Amino acid sequence: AAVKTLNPKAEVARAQAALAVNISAARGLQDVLRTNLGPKGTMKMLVSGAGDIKLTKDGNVLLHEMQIQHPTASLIAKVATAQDDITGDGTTSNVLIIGELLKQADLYISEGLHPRIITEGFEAAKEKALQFLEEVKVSREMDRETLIDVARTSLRTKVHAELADVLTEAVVDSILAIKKQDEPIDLFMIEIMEMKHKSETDTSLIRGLVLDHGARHPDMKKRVEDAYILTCNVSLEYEKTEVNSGFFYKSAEEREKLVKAERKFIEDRVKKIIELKRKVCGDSDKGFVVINQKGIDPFSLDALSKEGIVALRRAKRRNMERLTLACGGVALNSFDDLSPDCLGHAGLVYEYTLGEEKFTFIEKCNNPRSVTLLIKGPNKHTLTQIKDAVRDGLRAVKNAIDDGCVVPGAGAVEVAMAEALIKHKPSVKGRAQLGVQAFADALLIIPKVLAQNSGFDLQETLVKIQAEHSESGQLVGVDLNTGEPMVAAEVGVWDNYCVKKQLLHSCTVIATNILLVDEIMRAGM
Amino acid sequence: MAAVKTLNPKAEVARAQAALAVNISAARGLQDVLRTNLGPKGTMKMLVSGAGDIKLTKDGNVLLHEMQIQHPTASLIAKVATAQDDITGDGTTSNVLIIGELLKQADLYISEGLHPRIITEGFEAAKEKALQFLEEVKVSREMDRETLIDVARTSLRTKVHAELADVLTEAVVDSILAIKKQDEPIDLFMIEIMEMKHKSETDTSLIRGLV
Amino acid sequence: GHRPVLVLSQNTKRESGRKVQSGNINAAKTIADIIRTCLGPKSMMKMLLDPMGGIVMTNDGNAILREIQVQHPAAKSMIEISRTQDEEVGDGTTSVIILAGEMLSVAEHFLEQQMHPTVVISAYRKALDDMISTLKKISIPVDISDSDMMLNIINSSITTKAISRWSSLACNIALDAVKMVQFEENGRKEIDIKKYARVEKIPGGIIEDSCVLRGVMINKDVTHPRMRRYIKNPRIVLLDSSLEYKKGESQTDIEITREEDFTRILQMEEEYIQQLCEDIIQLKPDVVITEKGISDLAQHYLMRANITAIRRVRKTDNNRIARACGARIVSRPEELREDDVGTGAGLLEIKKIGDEYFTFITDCKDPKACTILLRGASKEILSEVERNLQDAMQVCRNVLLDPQLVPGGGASEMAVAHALTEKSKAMTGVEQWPYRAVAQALEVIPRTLIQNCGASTIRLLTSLRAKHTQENCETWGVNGETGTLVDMKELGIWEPLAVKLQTYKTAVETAVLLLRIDDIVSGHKK
Amino acid sequence: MMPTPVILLKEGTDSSQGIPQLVSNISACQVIAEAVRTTLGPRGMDKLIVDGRGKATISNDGATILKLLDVVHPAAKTLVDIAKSQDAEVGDGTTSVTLLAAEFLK
Amino acid sequence: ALHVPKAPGFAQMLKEGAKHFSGLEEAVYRNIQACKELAQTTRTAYGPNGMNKMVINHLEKLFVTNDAATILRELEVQHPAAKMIVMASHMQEQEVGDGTNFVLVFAGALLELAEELLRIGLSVSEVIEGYEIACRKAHEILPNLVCCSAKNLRDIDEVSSLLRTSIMSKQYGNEVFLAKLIAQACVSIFPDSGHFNVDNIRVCKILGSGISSSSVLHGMVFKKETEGDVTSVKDAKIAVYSCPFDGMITETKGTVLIKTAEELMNFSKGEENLMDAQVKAIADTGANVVVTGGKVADMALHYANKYNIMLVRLNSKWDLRRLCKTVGATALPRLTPPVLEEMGHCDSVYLSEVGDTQVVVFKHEKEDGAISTIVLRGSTDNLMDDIERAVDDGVNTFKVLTRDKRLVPGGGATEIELAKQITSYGETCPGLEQYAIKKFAEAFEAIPRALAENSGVKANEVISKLYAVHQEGNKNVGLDIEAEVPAVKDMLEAGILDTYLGKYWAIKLATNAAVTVLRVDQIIMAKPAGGPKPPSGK
Amino acid sequence: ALHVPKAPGFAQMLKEGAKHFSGLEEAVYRNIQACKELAQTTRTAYGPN
Ligand SMILES: Nc1ncnc2c1ncn2[C@@H]1O[C@H](COP(=O)(O)OP(=O)(O)O)[C@@H](O)[C@H]1O
Ligand SMILES: Nc1ncnc2c1ncn2[C@@H]1O[C@H](COP(=O)(O)OP(=O)(O)O)[C@@H](O)[C@H]1O
Ligand SMILES: Nc1ncnc2c1ncn2[C@@H]1O[C@H](COP(=O)(O)OP(=O)(O)O)[C@@H](O)[C@H]1O
Ligand SMILES: [Mg+2]
Ligand SMILES: [Mg+2]
Ligand SMILES: [Mg+2]
Ligand SMILES: [Mg+2]
Repeated sequence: AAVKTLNPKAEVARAQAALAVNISAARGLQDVLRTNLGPKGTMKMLVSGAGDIKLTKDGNVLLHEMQIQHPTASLIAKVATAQDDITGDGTTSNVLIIGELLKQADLYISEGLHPRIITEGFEAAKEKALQFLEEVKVSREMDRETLIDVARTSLRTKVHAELADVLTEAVVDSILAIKKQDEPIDLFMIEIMEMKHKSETDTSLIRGLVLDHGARHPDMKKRVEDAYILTCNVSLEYEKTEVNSGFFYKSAEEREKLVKAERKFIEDRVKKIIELKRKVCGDSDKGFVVINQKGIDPFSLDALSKEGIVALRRAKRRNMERLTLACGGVALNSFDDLSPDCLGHAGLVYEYTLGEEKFTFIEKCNNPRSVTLLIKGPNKHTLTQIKDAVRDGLRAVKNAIDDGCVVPGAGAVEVAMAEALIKHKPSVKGRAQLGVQAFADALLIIPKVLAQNSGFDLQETLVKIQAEHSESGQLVGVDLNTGEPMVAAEVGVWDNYCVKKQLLHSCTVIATNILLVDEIMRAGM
Repeated sequence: MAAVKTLNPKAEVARAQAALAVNISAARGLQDVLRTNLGPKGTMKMLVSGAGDIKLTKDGNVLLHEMQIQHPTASLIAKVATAQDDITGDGTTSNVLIIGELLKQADLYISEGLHPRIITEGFEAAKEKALQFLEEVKVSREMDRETLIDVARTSLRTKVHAELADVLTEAVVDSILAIKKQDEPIDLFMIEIMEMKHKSETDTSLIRGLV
Repeated sequence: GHRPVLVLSQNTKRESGRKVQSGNINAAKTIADIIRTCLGPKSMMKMLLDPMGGIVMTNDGNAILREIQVQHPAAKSMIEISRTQDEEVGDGTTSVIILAGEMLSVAEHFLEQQMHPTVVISAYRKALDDMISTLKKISIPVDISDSDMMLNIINSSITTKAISRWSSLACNIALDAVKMVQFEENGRKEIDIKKYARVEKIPGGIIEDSCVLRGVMINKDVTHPRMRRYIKNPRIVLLDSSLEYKKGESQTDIEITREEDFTRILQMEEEYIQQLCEDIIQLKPDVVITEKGISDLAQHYLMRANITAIRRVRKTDNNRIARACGARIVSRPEELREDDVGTGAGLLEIKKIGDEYFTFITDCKDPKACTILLRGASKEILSEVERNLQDAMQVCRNVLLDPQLVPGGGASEMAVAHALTEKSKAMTGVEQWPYRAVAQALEVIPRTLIQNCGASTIRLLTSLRAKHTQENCETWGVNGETGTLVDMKELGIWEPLAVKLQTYKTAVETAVLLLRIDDIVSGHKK
Repeated sequence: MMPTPVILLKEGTDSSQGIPQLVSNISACQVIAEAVRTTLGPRGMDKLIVDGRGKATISNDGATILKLLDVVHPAAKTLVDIAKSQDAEVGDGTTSVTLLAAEFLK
Repeated sequence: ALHVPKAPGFAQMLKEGAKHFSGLEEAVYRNIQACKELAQTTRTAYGPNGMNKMVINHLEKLFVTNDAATILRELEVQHPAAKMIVMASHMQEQEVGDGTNFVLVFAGALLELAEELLRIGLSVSEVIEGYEIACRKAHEILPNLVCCSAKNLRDIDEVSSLLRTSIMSKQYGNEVFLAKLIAQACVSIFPDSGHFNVDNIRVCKILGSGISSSSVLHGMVFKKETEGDVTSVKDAKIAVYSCPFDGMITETKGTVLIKTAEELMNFSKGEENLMDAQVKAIADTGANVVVTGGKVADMALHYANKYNIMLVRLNSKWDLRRLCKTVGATALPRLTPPVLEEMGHCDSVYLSEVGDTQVVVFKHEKEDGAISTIVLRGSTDNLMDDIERAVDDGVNTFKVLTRDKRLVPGGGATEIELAKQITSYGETCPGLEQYAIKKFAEAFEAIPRALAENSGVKANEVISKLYAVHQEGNKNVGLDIEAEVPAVKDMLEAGILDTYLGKYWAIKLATNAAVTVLRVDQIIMAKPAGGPKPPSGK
Repeated sequence: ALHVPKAPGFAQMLKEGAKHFSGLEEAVYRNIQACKELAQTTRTAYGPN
């Protein structure tokens, strides 16, 4: 080895060794992630070094939680991480397609064929596949039913049946709640809270906010019916002067005067709040809730509670925007210009206590543009799994709304796309037809893995589905209960079009780049 | 991990697809190294022992024995090739290549959920048909000197340099025809192979006697 | 006891003679052999592992050489010349390494034949001068106004990279970025793509969606949610001074003895913030950009005037914004002027890409800085795309500054080698042999291209030499993908003259430097 | 027992159950009571206990003697605890309590 | 031919200390075995005849108790499946307060029978579906098994009878006395408003006089002494201050600037006069007791002694808030004299000695108030801790009764009836789910079996008799622990009853834990780390 | 992402201390270099001088 003659402490793989190493790593990753695909996939238990337990079947989460130190695994993991970051779904399919592409490419490379021809065939097949996907997408008006179908198609793969149905209802309702016509959807306005006191099916959607902190003064009211919401970012605690003031007195009376007069600055803002509260509501019928992003010292808390005002302190920064959109007021950084129109309105505010932590509920808003999903479960791992599932569902629904087209699932699109690629193969000049065939066979992995996870046999189910598609022309997928060919569109198994496009692009690019690597070096020491 | 590892903590076990993958990988590695041996256009290999003895070879069996391998499947394939060399004296490289390719082709279908038993049944049927066809295609012919010369050339050209092979062909054919009785088994123990170290490699010849 | 007495300290090794020369030449040859196979349109990528856990999948020679560690000092010199070639012209980093390795390889033959290295060095210098002369003689002019030819040049520069699939888009991006970055002031032409052509990579999406913006894009969000995230024609005001209340430089201390002094001081802090914001507002801006923090009270006073503020932007990003929107960064807003207000930005949008907020100051009219937004499969893919785009932009800048072109695909190598060989016939001294040796050592580029293509080196190179022995055949090279001899007037693969000149100069001078060396000494401290 | 590739409790956990465990508890209580047997009555005797620092303590009081002993047996510590309880509530009888408890168990 | 290499793929890619277990035999059976081991370890403490266990944690702290949740807390459980079952048990403890042993036993039985079903040929999905169907059927059946209701909670005898069963499992010898104590303490709490707060019941443990000498006090007891010289007040008018009993100081910076000799001579005298005026102003309102959360200045103590004011210092602010709730006072942030609304009243405050420790008692004479305290006596700290755990179980049972007033028969009667009904239901369901349903029904036998085993009789005879009597039509007949031979008796008359919510939540959580354990197919354990605990748990 | 594993097949099955060289660069050029070194070592003793 030339490299080892310079740096003796180096690890090098060259020529066929690099391809063998990369393909072996990809095949191992695919072998591990085969069991995740589909609603019939198997759960995994992931125990960290500290002993924490996770129960997930996500491709990205599983990839993060394996104990793997391989370079090709790192590359595939980064590709899947980008997949999850942008589209939010299709990581297991990403890994499976990359692995099958590499396997099919090696099936020809091992017989003396240069990888460049395979990459050219991959490029041609990718172009044709993108054209076919454009031809096959189903443009639709994203009503509630289609969104529910998409949410089921994701959550059934992420959790079990009835929990999936509950999560579908909650996710679709929340997305439709925060969605503005002809305006991009901001997923930051859906706050995800976790409480750990009830069953997993108790997860629901609250048309308001749930804050993990409550009023710190015992005398403050625990339940306010009609509330005026004041969202502020003003410090109501003692603040030191920036220029190192210090006090100088000559008697105890002077010290008492200086003690009493050092609170005047904060007392002025507290008095402004109290004056606004008195002006807005002259009786005890209505309530006043002050939600502050900064701290409130006990003196200000007592002064506010003497007037029947509920005050929250150290609220999250995003809660300013969330309460502004839900309650409808305005976030204030100063009280100099305080007006009644600056107050949001909430139809119910109450505090819920669970163990050592207290939660505040702000419900019955007029038309909340920001809502919250309250994840409930008896275990921490259940809460984490439900959070991941609802993230996947929210991404899926947002993607479906973003473009009015959705793609049939259950492997139908891959089968039809492979058939189209096979038909188009003769048009490709040269030996790139081998690469086109490899790409089609790699695309056919999804129905194969679905049949495996459902417990059927790959060959019989695949030939049945392919024969049905060729004979009828419909987009027929895999029936995970009977194994027979089945139309995905009619039953309501939908896949995100953007997810499939990203899958094709990323898988083709990463496979082409890996296949062209002929040397692996570790000589930075 | 498994039952054996439970009973014997320091036990190495490969189960289910792991064992099949291990065996196929070993066979593929052996095939990958021995591919270059096949044919007269193959490549010489230099084998250096621990004591420093240099051995140039192209034989598959000789290459396998001086391989630095500690694999079980490699040991099995080496024993099969050793038996092939012991009885017939030829075909060791082809033996290893065919075994490796059979395993690779079988894995090509096994990795798609097919049970190996069906592959073995197909192998048996194909072996029966191939034996029938080999019986059909063999060329029965009375062996004069020319045909024996052709066979000796077909072997020695793949073993050694072309001119050395041409010399060895006449040597071996003449020796075999000399020691051969009519319609009797040939005793190769009656051909003494004596080596001397003072001339060129093309000076080897046949002595109609004993040295 | 009685420790031994030495002249030089312990562990001070010394090697001398023919061994040092052979070791240096073999080290250079090994360094060349490391990246020999990464040349041409058929090059295969390499997968490097960083000590910190990163992975560098690249085809660029300079990246590969800078990501490895060596102990032989000649290898260090080779790495240094690769970095020099990368920094000077932008590409040619593996061609120079291969050429230097071949030159040292052919110099070893004379060093073993009782020839002093000084004679070889003199012959090499004469040869380098004649190569410069021939390269300038066989060049062709280019008009920079023709955008099609510029795109073709950039394409011929990037056909050897992983971006050749989207070569057209890449060429358009590089050309537009270089054209916008180009700037002149006080009679000083300036093309500074290092600072004013920023490449931002966001994983995800598709690479076909990557584009160059008529503005800038920074990973920032509004300080306050009430602030507008969409403004049509913003009047941008840039700052590099914090909008908070800060302690003075002097040792200042207060002494409070009256009741109302504490609250008074706090009120003066608030009033100072208010006056600062009023001074900012007097110019009637739309967005305010600061390099330092912005206090919450300042945010309130700015939103009172319907102003969007971005809190903490980097110095380089603020400079890019100033170039793009025509603003001028100021520190004291009481000294703010109308000329410092940045008008020209055609839109300001703050939209969420993935799970992050990004600020767009796009749609500028005549911007002098740009952001290349790259979207792709992952971080390694985007890093390689960024390196290829850097090569493309460097080549575009080299062509813009120096508008000559020379044929590629080894045609220039063969033409210069033939001219050098023909001129060598006039010499009668002993220096002619190394002269011809380096002349034919220049032939390594077409040989490497043929080897990477997979064709037969001997007969193709002999036919190419025979073709170059003719009169009007100096543009005849080799196809890098089909392994056939073609006229580069038809293939269209041309390279900037500056790149070739720098490559030849660096190769010959590295050969000279490593030939001058003997008596390696090592081990001493600092 | 079996190796149990992933064991239930942390490695090194010691468990004892059944009649032998309770009999051993009774024996430990007997051992503790033996340490204050000769301190009871007008003909009682004093005990000298030296700590790690080398300071000696001489006492006829049962509670003090039991406190000075660094008892670590979980069943034996009950005798020390009841001696402390008797000293706190009443102040006398700190030896009779331990003798009676050990005699009951015996 | 002497070593087995690691299989190419995931096996070679795995880290050094990592472990990977996949498939039925290698993962599911191991998890079931671990859960069965945990259930067996906790099993012997079930029921009234359960045996205490000496558990010593990593800090050499001795726990002796038969509370399953406490035992699992103090055990260093390492297996992830056992960790999951322990989490389910702790969730049951948090939600209800009793039934943790039931959860553990039911989960263990369910997992053992799940292993049996998998061995005979059923699939994991079929077993899970059958278990869920049977759990739904059990939850439907359970309301029909209610035998009687609480029908009163302001009574003393009736609530004591209700709470006797919950604290008969622990402290089997003497449960009537503890039931009476907890009933009195809870009846003092729980006003006309239906809300009942568990925190309002305080337990102060004082060593020395045996648990039979324990009592309930309407007020609070603090184990400390008074700062002043007054140690008894008969008509306390406590004023509570959350500020230190000292002259208030500037928060910025204090510096006495003296420029003349007169100021230097007069500063201390003026400060003393000011503090005397403040203390006299406090005393003029009638406050004869002062409670502060901070330090007490020496001059403050002197002037409080001069005006005959009892001083009590509470370092913990939780105790300060509880005292404010008890007396009906408000914590003044400053040292201003309290107005008539903020001055709490207690009918007696005095310094007393119980056993050895000195205590301060805020004693009410009425049988009411916001906070009530149970003072526990005993001869050992561990015994008092166990009695405190029993008191917590009784209080949680009272809270559950306030939430839902329905009750079901105990001693395995409800479990046997549920098993019979679920078996009858599964006898009609066709398909492979019938095996899982029948096994779920059979898993209920582990409760009467464990009760009989702990009682020392033959479990099989008890279960057969229970089935015979239940088939006859007696749904309130269960195990009789007051016999040396297997016998059963009607347990509605015996008064041994269980809360409906306890059984409902225990069944739900146990089934959820079992199905969640069954759902796992692969385990990828990382290399163990010796970190100084996760930062979340501190 | 910090170590390069051995390629499956012959590379993994090779013994501990064994060395394998294949191809032109790894084998033929190295052998030629070694023979050149030997010839250079003995060269200076050639001839009467
Ligand atoms: N009910 C269903 N019937 C048939 N096929 C389904 C059903 N639900 C999902 N699928 C298919 O199974 C696949 C599920 O993959 P999934 O586990 O979500 O991987 P990822 O999370 O990486 O997208 C989808 O491609 C979808 O087409
Ligand atoms: N289409 C082509 N046909 C033949 N040769 C080409 C072609 N494109 C580029 N080349 C040659 O490849 C070389 C560029 O390879 P590259 O990897 O960029 O090396 P460097 O980094 O040294 O520029 C140039 O010398 C050019 O002559
Ligand atoms: N006197 C009794 N006779 C028979 N069984 C009883 C009696 N008292 C309680 N039990 C049974 O003991 C069980 C309580 O066990 P316990 O140790 O409290 O476990 P957990 O704390 O998990 O409920 C109840 O199910 C009840 O049926
Ligand atoms: Mg998915
Ligand atoms: Mg042969
Ligand atoms: Mg280049
Ligand atoms: Mg209980």
